Amino acid sequence: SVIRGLAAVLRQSDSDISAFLVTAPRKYKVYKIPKRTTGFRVIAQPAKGLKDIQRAFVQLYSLPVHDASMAYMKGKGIRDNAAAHAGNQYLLKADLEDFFNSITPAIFWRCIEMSSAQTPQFEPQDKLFIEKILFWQPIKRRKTKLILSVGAPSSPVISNFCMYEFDNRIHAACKKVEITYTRYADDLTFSSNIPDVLKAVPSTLEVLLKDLFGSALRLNHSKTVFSSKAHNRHVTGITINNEETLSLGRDRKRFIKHLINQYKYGLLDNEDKAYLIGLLAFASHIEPSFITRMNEKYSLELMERLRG
Amino acid sequence: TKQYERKAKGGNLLSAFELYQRNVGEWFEMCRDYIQDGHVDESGIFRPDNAFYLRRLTLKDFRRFSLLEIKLEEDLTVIIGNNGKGKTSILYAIAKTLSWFVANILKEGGSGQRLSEMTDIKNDAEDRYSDVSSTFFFGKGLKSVPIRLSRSALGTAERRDSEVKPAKDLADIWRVINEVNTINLPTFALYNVERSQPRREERFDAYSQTLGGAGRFDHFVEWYIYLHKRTVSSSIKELEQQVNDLQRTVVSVKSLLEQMKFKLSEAIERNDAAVSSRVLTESVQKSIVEKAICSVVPSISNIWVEMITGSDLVKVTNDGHDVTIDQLSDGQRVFLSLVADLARRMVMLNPLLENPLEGRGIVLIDEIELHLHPKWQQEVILNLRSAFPNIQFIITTHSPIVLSTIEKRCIREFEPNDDGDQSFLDSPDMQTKGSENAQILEQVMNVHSTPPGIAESHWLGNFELLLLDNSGELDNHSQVLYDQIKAHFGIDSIELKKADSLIRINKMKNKLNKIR
DNA sequence: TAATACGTTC
RNA sequence: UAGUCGGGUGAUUAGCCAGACUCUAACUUAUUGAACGUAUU
Ligand SMILES: Nc1ncnc2c1ncn2[C@@H]1O[C@H](COP(=O)(O)OP(=O)(O)O)[C@@H](O)[C@H]1O
Ligand SMILES: [Mg+2]
Repeated sequence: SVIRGLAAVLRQSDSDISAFLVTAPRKYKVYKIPKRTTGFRVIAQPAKGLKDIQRAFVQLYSLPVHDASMAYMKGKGIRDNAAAHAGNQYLLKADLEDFFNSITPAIFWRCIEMSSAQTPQFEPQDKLFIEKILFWQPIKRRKTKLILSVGAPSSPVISNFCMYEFDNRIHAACKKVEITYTRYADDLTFSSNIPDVLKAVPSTLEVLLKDLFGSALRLNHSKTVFSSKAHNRHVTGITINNEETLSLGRDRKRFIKHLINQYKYGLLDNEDKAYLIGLLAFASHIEPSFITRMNEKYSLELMERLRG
Repeated sequence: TKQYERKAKGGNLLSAFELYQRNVGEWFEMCRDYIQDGHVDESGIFRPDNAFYLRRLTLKDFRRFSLLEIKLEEDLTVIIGNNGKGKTSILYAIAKTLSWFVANILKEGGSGQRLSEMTDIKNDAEDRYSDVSSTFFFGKGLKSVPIRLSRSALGTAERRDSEVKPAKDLADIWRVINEVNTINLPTFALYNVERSQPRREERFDAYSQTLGGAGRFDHFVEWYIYLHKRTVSSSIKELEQQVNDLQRTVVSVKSLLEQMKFKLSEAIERNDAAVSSRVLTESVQKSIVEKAICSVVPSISNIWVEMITGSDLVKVTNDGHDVTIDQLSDGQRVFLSLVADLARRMVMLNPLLENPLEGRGIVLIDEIELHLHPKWQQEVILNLRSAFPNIQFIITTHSPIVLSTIEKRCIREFEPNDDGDQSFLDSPDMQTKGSENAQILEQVMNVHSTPPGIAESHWLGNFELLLLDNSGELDNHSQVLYDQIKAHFGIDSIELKKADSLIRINKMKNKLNKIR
């Protein structure tokens, strides 16, 4: 059935879809991307044919996603995520380890079985094909280990779905004690105006993760961080200032000003100019008031010339 | 790349170093300045612009600890608790982490030490593995250097990998920059309870046995005598000319010729020696160590080598009296050895500092009061931070006398009822610095000022209760106990004075009651 | 058995 | 006291000026993939 649906969407024969899917878990290109500091990140991206199938799958099958899930959601972004916590004085950030690669076919099917919201039902015969569509085989010789890949188009949707029940439970728990909760992919953020309420959250998380996923999904204890108005609060790279407003942060603002000054004196190359324009667009999205100030500081003409 | 250039120009050390490695003089200079820049404060002490210290430690299913989080002070942290609370376990965890820095400063891709699969995993851990997670700080350019040591129990199917690359990356910066141009290097040392148990010198000998085997008296004495003999009694060309002139003259000048030949050889060696191993003169080294010992060690004001008797003897001025070092207590010897060893390593690793003891580093000391008389317990920590102002000290103690000299912010205490589940260590509620010993015993160490197991400790309480039972008058029973108190503690005892006070007050209270 | 308009986040 | 927040000034990622905050307590991250902003059309 899944095959027939995909074939219809992609205007291909059932046979050619089925044939393609036999080796689909191995049709991933692996490459490295430089980290901002030292080292490289490893990415596994599906082949074109497989990407098309994955997109078709996601189109055909609507999977439930909790409202607290901010990543990969239409109309929700890093701004919305940060804004959810801006009004609260105390902040807790928690992180899940190897988030995508921890999600296995077993977890996926468990989530389908557990799910109370209107989950698609799949025929047993289709289960094998679905696994081949959604999960990558990292070790060529070990056919038994399929995992979600970081760079697949379907992985965001599947990951959000797998966290649906988790999000439901923790959201309910947080609501009772006036904690704001949002999830951006593997990043969990908690904020409150009540002192000491956030101290219990890590323990609650460990129990819940164990209950739902056993040992498959775990907290990164090194990346669990407490913050307050006494210290720097950031959520998904956005600074929350002491006036409870979103900010780019002082250093980023100063850097943009530096680049504007360089542009003013024709010292910025085309690449740096393009970079500056991107930074200003981002600044406009996160902190529009900053753009207003820059316009006042710099000659509207200069800024318009720059945005051309 | 342009991104790395931006971050590097923003002051990020790792990005600057990556640009240096790919390419070049500008980036090198930026890295070198990050490490070497500092200032002299109002007190005349050199302060690095970019400090290096351990910020936080987390222990998961390690030995007794299910999950433990510790925030450390930049200068001094003292960990206190009963036997078996895991104080030594904490220091061992840190020392293993520090071994990864040392290994990689010495050699590219050097391997540090590892957690034991037999002993280090908590015995009743469901998930049969242990983690030691540490975060280090190195100035505002490198606010976080995370390292994790992990080990899975023996015969477990899935092995858990340690994450050590950030340690290696930072250690690589130190190693590579030092190779091109000499820099000052961080000191790492552990002094455990085993300190008490009874080639030419080269800069990176300072890292040899630094995290176990350090601080041994015999090594010091031998070294000190050696330095003395060399420092008893100019250009190479000038020295070469002097040696040549003296050789031509050569019988009474033969001793002088041999001395000058030695000086020439040493000068050539120093000339031939590499930038990565640049070192201060033996005379200077000797002087710094002597000053360190005399500054730090209680009641030693002077130290020197005598050879007048015909054997090489180290002598000290102890409490104003000149004595042989063998006439010191074992407590004082062990402490002298610790300070001498530390000073020796600091001198070797900080050749560019005016005062090499103002170098950076992390030093761990287990049971600092080991073998010390109460008198010297009252002095030991006062000295250490003044002599080594930029070292992060992490120490353990049992001593209330030691705690009386330390601020409460530096203290981390275990709860006495902690069965290993506890999440965070915290400071005591009472201020310890300048406080009475008896108060620290009761308020911080949870011990009565009088031994509860001794009957005589309860006599005053019992005496008071007898007085109150007989409307304040001294009856046959109260008199007997009074006599027992007098007989046991003595006529001039504080206990008898208290009893006398009770009698006087109660007599007067009763008289008032009768005047109804 | 990856893609290239520029930024941001995971 | 120290750290943090950032309005102004500065051929400007620096330095300097002003105001504010303080649960034991941020460490600014990752693309070509996904989402969001901007540009092209
Ligand atoms: N693997 C282990 N599992 C459980 N408890 C352990 C383990 N290893 C050591 N312990 C416990 O740790 C304590 C000793 O830790 P230690 O650091 O020596 O304490 P101290 O503070 O006295 O120096 C004892 O209570 C011992 O029973
Ligand atoms: Mg992109």
